[PDB]
Amino acid sequence: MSQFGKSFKGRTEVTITEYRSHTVKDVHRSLLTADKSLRKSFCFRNALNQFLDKDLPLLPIRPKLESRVAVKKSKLRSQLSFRPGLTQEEAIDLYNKGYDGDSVSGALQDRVVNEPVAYSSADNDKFHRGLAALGYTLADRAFDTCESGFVRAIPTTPCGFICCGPGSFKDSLGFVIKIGEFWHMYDGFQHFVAVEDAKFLASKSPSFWLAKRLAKRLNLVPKEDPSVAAAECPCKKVWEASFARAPTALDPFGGRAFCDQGWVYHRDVGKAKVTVLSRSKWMGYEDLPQKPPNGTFYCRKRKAMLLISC
Amino acid sequence: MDSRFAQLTGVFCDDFTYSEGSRRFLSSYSTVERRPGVPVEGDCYDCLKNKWIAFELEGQPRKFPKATVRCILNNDATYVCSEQEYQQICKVQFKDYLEIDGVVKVGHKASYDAELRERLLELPHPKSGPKPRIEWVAPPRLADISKETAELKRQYGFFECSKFLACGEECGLDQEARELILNEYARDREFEFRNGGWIQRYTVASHKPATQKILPLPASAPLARELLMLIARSTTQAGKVLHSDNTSILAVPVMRDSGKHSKRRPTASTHHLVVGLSKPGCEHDFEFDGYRAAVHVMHLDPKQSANIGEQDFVSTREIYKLDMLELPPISRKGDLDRASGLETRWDVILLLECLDSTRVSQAVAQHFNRHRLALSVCKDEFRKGYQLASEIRGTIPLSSLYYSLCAVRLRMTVHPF
Amino acid sequence: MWAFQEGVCKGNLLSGPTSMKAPDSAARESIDRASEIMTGKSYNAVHTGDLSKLPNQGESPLRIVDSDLYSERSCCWVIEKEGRVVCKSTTLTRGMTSLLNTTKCSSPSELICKVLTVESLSEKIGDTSVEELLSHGRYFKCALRDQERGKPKSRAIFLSHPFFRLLSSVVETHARSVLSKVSAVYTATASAEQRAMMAAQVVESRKHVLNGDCTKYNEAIDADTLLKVWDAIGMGSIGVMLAYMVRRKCVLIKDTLVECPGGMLMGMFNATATLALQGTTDRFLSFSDDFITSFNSPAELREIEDLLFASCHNLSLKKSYISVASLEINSCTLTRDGDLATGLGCTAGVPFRGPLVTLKQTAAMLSGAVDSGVMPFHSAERLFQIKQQECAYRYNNPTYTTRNEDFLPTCLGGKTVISFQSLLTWDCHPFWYQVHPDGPDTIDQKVLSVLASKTRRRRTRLEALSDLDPLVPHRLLVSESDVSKIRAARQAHLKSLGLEQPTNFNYAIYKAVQP
RNA sequence: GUGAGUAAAAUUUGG
RNA sequence: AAAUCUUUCUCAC
Ligand SMILES: [Mg+2]
Ligand SMILES: [Mg+2]
Ligand SMILES: [Zn+2]
Ligand SMILES: [Zn+2]
Ligand SMILES: [Zn+2]
Repeated sequence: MSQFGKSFKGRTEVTITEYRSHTVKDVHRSLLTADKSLRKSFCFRNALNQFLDKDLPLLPIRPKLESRVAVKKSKLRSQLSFRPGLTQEEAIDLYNKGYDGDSVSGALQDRVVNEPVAYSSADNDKFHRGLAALGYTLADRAFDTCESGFVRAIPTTPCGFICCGPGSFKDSLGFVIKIGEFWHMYDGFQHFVAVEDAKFLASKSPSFWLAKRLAKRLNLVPKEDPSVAAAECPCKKVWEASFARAPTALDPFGGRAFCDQGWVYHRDVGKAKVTVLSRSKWMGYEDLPQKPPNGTFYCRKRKAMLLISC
Repeated sequence: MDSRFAQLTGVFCDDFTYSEGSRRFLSSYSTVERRPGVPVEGDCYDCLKNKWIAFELEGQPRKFPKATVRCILNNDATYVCSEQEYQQICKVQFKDYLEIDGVVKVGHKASYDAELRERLLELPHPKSGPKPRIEWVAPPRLADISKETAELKRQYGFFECSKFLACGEECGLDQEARELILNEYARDREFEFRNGGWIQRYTVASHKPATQKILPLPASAPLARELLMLIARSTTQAGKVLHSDNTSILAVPVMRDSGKHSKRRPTASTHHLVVGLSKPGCEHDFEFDGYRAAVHVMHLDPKQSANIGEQDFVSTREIYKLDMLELPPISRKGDLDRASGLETRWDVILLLECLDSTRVSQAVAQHFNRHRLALSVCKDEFRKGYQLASEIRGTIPLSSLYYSLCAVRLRMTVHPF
Repeated sequence: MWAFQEGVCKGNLLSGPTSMKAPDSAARESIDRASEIMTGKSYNAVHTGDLSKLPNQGESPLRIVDSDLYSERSCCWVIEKEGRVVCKSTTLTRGMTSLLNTTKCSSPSELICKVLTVESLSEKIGDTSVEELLSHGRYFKCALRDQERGKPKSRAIFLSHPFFRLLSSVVETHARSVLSKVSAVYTATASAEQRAMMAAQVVESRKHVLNGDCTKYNEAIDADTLLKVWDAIGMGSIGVMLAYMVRRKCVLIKDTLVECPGGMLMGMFNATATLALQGTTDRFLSFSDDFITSFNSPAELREIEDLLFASCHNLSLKKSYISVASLEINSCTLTRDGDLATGLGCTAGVPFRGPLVTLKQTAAMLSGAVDSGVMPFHSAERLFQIKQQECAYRYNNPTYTTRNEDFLPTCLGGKTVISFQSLLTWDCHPFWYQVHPDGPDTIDQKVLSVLASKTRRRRTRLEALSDLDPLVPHRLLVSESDVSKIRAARQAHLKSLGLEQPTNFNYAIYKAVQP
């Protein structure tokens, strides 16, 4: 009788995802038949005319990128760019404006994009797609916590470095590695070598933050000793090398293992959920009072339905 | 009405209000909040909408009337409800992940686990194979590649001319002459003429592979881009001669000859005989009203034609040139000829890799990359990776493989690594 | 030409191989190879290593992601005409819909819950039974996987039953979770280059690096190995059912059903096959069949070989090799210090598949090349200009365009030939936004998508439920009356503001234009 | 140019 | 005829 009955025969109720899967039309595939398909019946010609006369004069004019910083070729590394999704109210407003609901809903989820980049700047800033060589940077400080991520077992948003996930070390990071019979402490700017004579931690700069962390980990007494030296260290290589981030919280010493006898340290580390259901007034519903305890109401200052929890 | 949800609904509505302060959701598991004098048809009753909400696990429907609103709780910390308000309410209130009994675990043991395991045991099982002996040796040398090339050359030999590969050079005729020559060649071969187009008719097939040899390299390929564009165009516009600035071709659909009503138009799977021209001087010369040209044909199925026609010759050449060493001059047979060789032949080789739909040169390139990056390889097995004749069949693929091996040999000879 | 590159080049600048050859011969060869391995005369298929270290996920809740279960990709559906079996090639979405209709289950998770809790195999779930489901889910259809660079003779892939797809999806999700738990190198968020760099660091300690591939990987992974791994990670009866179906699998070659007791049919289970090895040792970085390890002395090499043999990962003597200065994994080649090796590498050309989509693909490829340091920026600009010229040569014809507007590309009858830097910087006429790699889809892409939606295997008379409110879950149940109601409401609201089609949304442009 | 049928109707071709 | 089990279908409006 109805196409619904013919398709979902024996079922009067089906999930929206299943229903939509039957009418998916926005999936593109690169195939050998593209030229023939475009030629057939001048479909591409007609689509181009329709876009020029109906769709072209609707695209907003966005500004061009201008900010760029001096950059120099460096070792290959991974750049993570975090694009936040749309907030509920913004998505609802866009839907009301008459925008394609599917695309707006699809972008609600936060995105993380991985790109290999072989260029870096002094400030260690991100770069636009394909413009790392020139130096165009994403001028966007998304409140880069990196303290929350380092302590949390599973960071909410990896930053592309060992503090928050797989990657290398950052400016405010350091590592302690036992090479042979010595402890190399590196912070990215100063490298020091430490050793224990009987019960102390003999090093050139005992006052070093990493030296203090190593002494606390080993339970020793810091002592100044310029005589302590190392033949050579790969500390630069390990600093620029990328390790895997374990899904385990920090040790009582605050260090998370990254390699054998190696730990990473971070200097900086030692109501109601008002929800907006929709941007419309639902008929047969209460008006928002001054003290809405826990219910849903309609706000007059903002034309929306607000739900108050706890 | 199941007690396992009593807690789940108990926290579903902490202090929600509907009129002034009165509870919006009344729980059916509690005497104080339950509505007396009415039957229970849901876990909770919403007074504002006068509806009923029932909580059930993922894929575990409950015996409730269709009127009652169902609020499924997925196993992935997401919830369901027919009403957006209730969905948001339960999503916000259930921030605490409280495990509910009756949820099926991935390790669940079904009542038929034993029977299926017994059936699997009764079924056949594999036998332990032999442990292989692996000898690590240095990668192949120039001599091994030379032996491979010599084996190919001896087994297959060479064609007198370059066949269709010669079509990358001008035939010396004008557009009118080219069109007339192509149409007269089509007429000579008894090709059917219909709807202003040419069609090739076949009845029986020998079912034997066509004789395959190696194509000698012409001097150069200035018309590679034009040839590829024309090949891309023709098979989608088959039947009539197609023209370019300096060359023309003719793609004739090949269809069966049944009888009075056999077939009049080509179908998505119909193959095409592509005809091109080159300078005379081979066994394929065709003469008509004082115009002579060597006519070369190539039989392509739609996928092969689409693959060949869509390749970008100029951009590929530029990208290769970006980071290349000096290319030595080579002879017709691909040998190094510093005295009379030409560098332009390399372009021809590139054209060949575009015309070969099997792209065996890609396999050769991957193996050569492994060879260059390798310090030690398995004895007698790594070398076999260069023997790809069994993997391909045809004149063009065979020539492409041979010239890929020749390129490897030349790279080893001229710029040892 | 690829041979004379100073750096490393895989010769990816051309398209992969293709042909109209029938997939019968390749599938028959694969089945014969699997049978030969089953006899213990060609390669090992008996798993000997110990998988006790693997954690048990038996207590984890059974969760299914509906989205992965529906797709426009092909699948096999089995029906009974009068006693014989008929295998039909449908779309995975249609196959899942048919399975749910037969079992009368609203959602696939409900189907799994019902199947796992039947008192017997003979019990009826809707219009079928678990025995009938197991019998039907062992049928596969053979197709040809083409456009695989470096493979002149195309390989054969297999379309499976919706029930098999359901169980495989569940088990593979859990196997991927177990892998991520075993080693941090297997995070969900890890690119090929990122994984290669992490492997490079893991291997930098030792002297020799063994880069290995496994020969005939699919055929050497027997159902017994899969069952062993699934029992180790605690899969319960789901793993038993999957192993039973795999052992009894039948492949439809042309018009005949052929039994294939051995193997897993070309990548049905990649995470499980990986766990088969990763669960026995820790000195391996492996993905599917491509692995890398490091060693110092021949004794370590012998230990590595013994581990590989015991894990049913038959080393490929034709491709595996030892290096000291290079590290190859996931097709990415690095130096021992983690840097990318100089040369084209895996850079691939963009074939002419449209006037605008080709430019977008070329822009993406050049952006990737310049960002990673494969080539300098000016070279990328030159290549982009050359590509625009070639596109103008190909597509500047009446058959593709009857316009002559100045701001159009030369390939669409215009005159402007934009520069790579200008395009990437958004210093262009809005019409060029679609050519940006992050811009909206091109005209040709939409044309091809809409044409594809009307093909025989995907065409449907159902009233499309598109442009949904972004608050309604995609997993909610709806009926025909509900679909009509929401569609009418959306159309009425659209008419109230003066539109007939929704406005295409692009997040990048929207965010950029935001004050 | 529309739909229907066959172990398939070209987004063909799967993980 | 050739890159040789491929160059192929049926019905209604
Ligand atoms: Mg392999
Ligand atoms: Mg491999
Ligand atoms: Zn961080
Ligand atoms: Zn050091
Ligand atoms: Zn000739």
